[PDB]
Amino acid sequence: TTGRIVAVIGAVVDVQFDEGLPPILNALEVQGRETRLVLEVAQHLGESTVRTIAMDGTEGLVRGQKVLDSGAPIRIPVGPETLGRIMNVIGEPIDERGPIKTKQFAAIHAEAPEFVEMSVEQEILVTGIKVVDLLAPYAKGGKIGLFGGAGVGKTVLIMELINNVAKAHGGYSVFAGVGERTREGNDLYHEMIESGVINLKDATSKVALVYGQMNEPPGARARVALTGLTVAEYFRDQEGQDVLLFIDNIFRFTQAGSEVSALLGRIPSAVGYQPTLATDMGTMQERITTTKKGSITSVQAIYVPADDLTDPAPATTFAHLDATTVLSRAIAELGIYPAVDPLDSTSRIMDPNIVGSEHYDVARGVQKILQDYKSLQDIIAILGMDELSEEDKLTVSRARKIQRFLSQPFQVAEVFTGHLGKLVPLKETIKGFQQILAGEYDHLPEQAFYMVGPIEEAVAKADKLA
Amino acid sequence: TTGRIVAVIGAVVDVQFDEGLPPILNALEVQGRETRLVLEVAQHLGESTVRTIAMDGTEGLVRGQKVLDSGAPIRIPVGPETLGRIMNVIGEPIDERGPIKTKQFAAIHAEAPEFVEMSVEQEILVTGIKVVDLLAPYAKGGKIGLFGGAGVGKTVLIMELINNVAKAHGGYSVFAGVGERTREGNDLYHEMIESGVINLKDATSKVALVYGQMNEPPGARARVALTGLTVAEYFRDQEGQDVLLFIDNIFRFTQAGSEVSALLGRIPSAVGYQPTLATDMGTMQERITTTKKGSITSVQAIYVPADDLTDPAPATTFAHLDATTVLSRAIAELGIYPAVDPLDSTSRIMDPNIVGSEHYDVARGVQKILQDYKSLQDIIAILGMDELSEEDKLTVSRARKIQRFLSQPFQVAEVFTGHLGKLVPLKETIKGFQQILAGEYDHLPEQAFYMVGPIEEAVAKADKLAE
Amino acid sequence: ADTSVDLEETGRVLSIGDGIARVHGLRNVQAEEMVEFSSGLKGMSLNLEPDNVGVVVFGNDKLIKEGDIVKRTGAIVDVPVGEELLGRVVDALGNAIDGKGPIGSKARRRVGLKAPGIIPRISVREPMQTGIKAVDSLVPIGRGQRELIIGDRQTGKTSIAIDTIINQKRFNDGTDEKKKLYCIYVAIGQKRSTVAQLVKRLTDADAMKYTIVVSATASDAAPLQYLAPYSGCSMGEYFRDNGKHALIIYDDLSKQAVAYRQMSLLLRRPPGREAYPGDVFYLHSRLLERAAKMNDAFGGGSLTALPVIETQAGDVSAYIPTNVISITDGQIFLETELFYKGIRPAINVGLSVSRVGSAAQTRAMKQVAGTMKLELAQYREVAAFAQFGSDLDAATQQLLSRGVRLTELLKQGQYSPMAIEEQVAVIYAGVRGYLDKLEPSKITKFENAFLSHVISQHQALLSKIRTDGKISEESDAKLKEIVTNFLAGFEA
Repeated sequence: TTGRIVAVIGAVVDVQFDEGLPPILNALEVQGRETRLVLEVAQHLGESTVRTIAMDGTEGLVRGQKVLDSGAPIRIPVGPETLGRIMNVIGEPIDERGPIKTKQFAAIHAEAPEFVEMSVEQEILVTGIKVVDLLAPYAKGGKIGLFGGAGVGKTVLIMELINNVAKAHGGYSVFAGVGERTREGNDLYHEMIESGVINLKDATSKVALVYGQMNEPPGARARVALTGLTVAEYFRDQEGQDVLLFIDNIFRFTQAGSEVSALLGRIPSAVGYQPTLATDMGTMQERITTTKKGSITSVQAIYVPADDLTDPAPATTFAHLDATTVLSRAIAELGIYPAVDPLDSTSRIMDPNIVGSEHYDVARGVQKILQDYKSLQDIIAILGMDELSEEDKLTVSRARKIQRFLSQPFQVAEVFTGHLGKLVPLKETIKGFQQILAGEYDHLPEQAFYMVGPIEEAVAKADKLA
Repeated sequence: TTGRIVAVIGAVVDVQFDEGLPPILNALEVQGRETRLVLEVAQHLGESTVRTIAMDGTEGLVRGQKVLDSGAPIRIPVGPETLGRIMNVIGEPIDERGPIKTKQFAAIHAEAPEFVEMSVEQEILVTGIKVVDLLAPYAKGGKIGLFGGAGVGKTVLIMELINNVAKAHGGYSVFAGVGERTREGNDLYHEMIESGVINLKDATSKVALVYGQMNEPPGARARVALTGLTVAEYFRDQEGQDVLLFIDNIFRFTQAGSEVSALLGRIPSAVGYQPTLATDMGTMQERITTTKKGSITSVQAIYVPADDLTDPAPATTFAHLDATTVLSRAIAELGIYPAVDPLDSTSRIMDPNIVGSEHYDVARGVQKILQDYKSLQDIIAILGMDELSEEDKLTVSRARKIQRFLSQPFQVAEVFTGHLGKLVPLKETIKGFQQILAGEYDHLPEQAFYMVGPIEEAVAKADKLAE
Repeated sequence: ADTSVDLEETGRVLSIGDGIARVHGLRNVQAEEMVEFSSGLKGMSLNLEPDNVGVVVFGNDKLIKEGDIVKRTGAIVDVPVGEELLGRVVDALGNAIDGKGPIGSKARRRVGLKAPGIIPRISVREPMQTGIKAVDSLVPIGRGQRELIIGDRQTGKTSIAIDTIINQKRFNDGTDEKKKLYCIYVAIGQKRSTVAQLVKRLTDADAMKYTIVVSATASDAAPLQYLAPYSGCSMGEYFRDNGKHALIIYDDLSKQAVAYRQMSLLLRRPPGREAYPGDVFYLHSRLLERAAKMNDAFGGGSLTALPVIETQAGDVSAYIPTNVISITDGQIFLETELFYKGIRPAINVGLSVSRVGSAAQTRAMKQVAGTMKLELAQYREVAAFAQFGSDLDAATQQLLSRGVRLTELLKQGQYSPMAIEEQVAVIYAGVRGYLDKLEPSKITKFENAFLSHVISQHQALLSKIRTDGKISEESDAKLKEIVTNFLAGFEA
């Protein structure tokens, strides 16, 4: 079918059809252009007109221009031949390595797995990161979220996890760059090549890359997540594969939505966001999941605007995760990295019947002492410690040593910590924290605990501090 | 006249009349319904179409449905045969006891008493509640308001006043439940009966009841108060009696209006409220009043959204009262019930010329010390208490004891406090505080002053606590 | 003369977008009636305008296009109801989602029915035992009562509800049909894997048998999420209107409000305070008024509701939070501060209330916890007023000594709902002062030891307290004897 462009406003192109109106979600190709311009139908305004969302800049379009119904929704190359390749929202390669020659093609809009298809196995995923492992442990096939205001550690944490987990993972990985920096895509691609997870020589690549960055028009940013998502769904269900899915940043998808929403003509909801915010997050978040057919461990970075976690975007995302790592500017500014807020991160696995009571008791032990320190802080703030009770001052000592021992050097952040990256084994974490709690190091100085791996290194640092 | 329904959107129904357009405020009845559906005309949209508010559910209505102009605003059965009964927004019995055979009927909409109809007598109305009496005395025939956020004591306080005052009152009482809990109208009805204020066998009923609870559509909620108030105005004017009016909760009248407001096509005023809030409140509040003909003693519960007393609604209502009892979740949170805020409660009779200087000097004496202590609170919090002057650590003492002596076990909250309800007489109150202020109990422990009636119980409780 | 598509019982889609169809025709539809789309997709007639009908769609509007035929159903929205649903997982319309076969439903019920009036009910008097000391002792819940569970994300709100559902096996596995409680669990805006996790645990506890689970999750259309509560309510009234007893959990009413807000804005209804419809209070009042206690004249059955609401930054004064606190018969407020501090449940004594009071409590419990609530309130205050031991007397040293010991007893783990007599035994020990000399740290351990002893050895005293339902003078004497002696041997 051939329609005609009737109106153009930014990324919202209205096209009229005479015979055969395309259903909603169908991709149309604008005619008469140097490059592909896909339009995704969004709604039937009546009068044989359809309101659509462009997938690329709309400059140059002209009213009356011809548009062709592709007959289906954006469809993209899916299969193992996407492994080691970089692709677009609309599935075209952007790594200058030729066509992605796949047997099948999948449409980016699918329904979420049914209730009966759900899984409930809960396995802990150890990452080697002290704070995460001890207090808000991730889980295989689970949904993890790293909340962070600008420049707090979301990406560095994804990188370190890619390093500590993705690198020795049997099975595939999918990195979906949504609304982030292009240089980062470039930094990663080349790094992936270097460590050999991307091999441009053989078919041994274990990563497929999808990108729709900070330079794309809203509609592209609004759909690349769906695109990375689809790639991952193929490995899960069509190959019963154990997938790893990294997304930086899923907040950008929602923001993209807010960008076009007025153009679609909708009364805004709170904070200027689109009234369809939750359902849009929902039908999308619900496909990022493990099932009986396959496993999807997904780590999603969630940018928090103005640092406000009460913002509709981040606020609505908590409910979709199994584990959350809430990063803090306040902590970061103290020099503690990763800047994880220990009393604000959680994990549905923090259950005695899953991590064992030893783990469950150290974990709750650490939080209780930090919570206690937290209430003393108001008074410590005007009057310092003098007036504090001998007992209270011991919580404070221990809390400040536990707070420091929660920090740790990442390989990925070596250039900034000035120290060699460390990976601490769970039992080493459970332990080191026990002792601290138990008063076995009340003699060491705080600084001994800052930026170290295992407790054994904290004792040493103390000697060096003399 | 006969109109047709042209549009239905929630509680708002637009009707088109071919000939004869029913005036604003007129009630129309929807034809073809198992139950009586009344639509109050709200506006003349033009084109012989009127916009109206439904007095009940709009489910099953159909475009084109017939509607007859009743020719007059909602009119209800008013008179003595309303006593002991339970009525609707539209005046229908809802107690299953048959028709209400009144001689007359009254329209719920009416003008408020003229300026030359006002009265200015000011008699204290003792309640038995230490706090109210001491600091913010109610006045017979005056307008009283109980302000409070969700769950701080508005209703229980209204409950103990019905007991300590309504029960002995020689005159009628009208209790209008506006947008509150259905469970509650059933608790009160059956309590009225068990105590004979309501008599189902004879004509000894001394209380009429009207209800438009929270399970009703905005429309019903925007009018029950009117129905309630209308019943009360009858006993005031046509009989000339001393009426006691209880409304719980008048905020619901205003929330009702804000709920249809947008469907009435209005730009919102601040905080979401409708732009006609104050005037809507004014033409109503101005009827709830004592005149030269009769006397009304209205006790209105006033909800405070988000606990913010500056919210356009609670905020707009202060001016309509002669006495105000402000309840606070910060006080309640400490276990001090009734949770009245001693520094935010006021009465127009707290005048030496009206209650006397002993009453007055004590009250103000108690308020100074609580204020004095409020100011120090935040400071000894951090800097501690050592540096304080013995002069100042005595006011911390006395204040903390007064703070307690102001609590009291209500007779309607034994299920809550686990304590027998106490009613204290005005002189037992004035005296008790006078002595605490005088230093006459600086030896007893604070706890001795918590949840007790008269000062003697505080002394006895000290011993019991003495071990 | 093909006359199948006249504009009185059928219409044609003028436009469709974001789940709202503007249907032309449908001249005889009734407000709130259900209609059908060519695609087998059902919708509901919300706006009846002069020239169009605004239809909310119960499903993906992607299958709807301009021009589609829409057909009346003649029926105001309803759903399957009755005993057939027990042990099954249904969507917001009644359809099964446990792929365990069709529901054998013989009854139907309108999702939106006004709550029974004044006359058909009777004061709440029968307890609804949660299994949680803190709750059953300080903020008692009776049948026909609405008690709200409110708190920030992760403070434990759902747990209260699960423990409650699980605690009901006691009576359901029993003989007495009046003590039985059928449960309904409505998930709204939640995530499918979480619900799947939820129904697993219920199954593992042998609780599904008496539970129905209405699920309206994160990807379900706004209108399904919106309806879900009314749907589930109606399934609970079946039991309520038939002299049986039901318990419904609305988890949570926050996500529903969002759904309502979305559905509503997309219909172009002017946004109000905080962007929600001017009638969000009404949205929840209408629903929760339905939980009720009917008099013997109407079967004496009941419906008890436990709606959940999520606060932000523990701010309970917030508009929605207070909107709902002003409808229910009390609230259970959970704080993250208390939770981290070790106080789990994180119930905030001071801020939680039960408007039913002791009328929803057995005499055994009333006897032990009659004044405890205001005691703990008054304890929290002085505990603050002496965060500097300000030359404190005895009456307050005693107050702080009880306060701390009692606080430890109200603590509780998960999935182990206690029996009423078990609660009375342990609170008893504290409230009576027998523990005023034990070390706070000991208290939890002591309760496990003590309870062990009485359950094993003394079930005669437990069965009597349980049976008489009160604490007689001899039971009270047999108890004093046990605690004091065991306590001593315990502190050897």
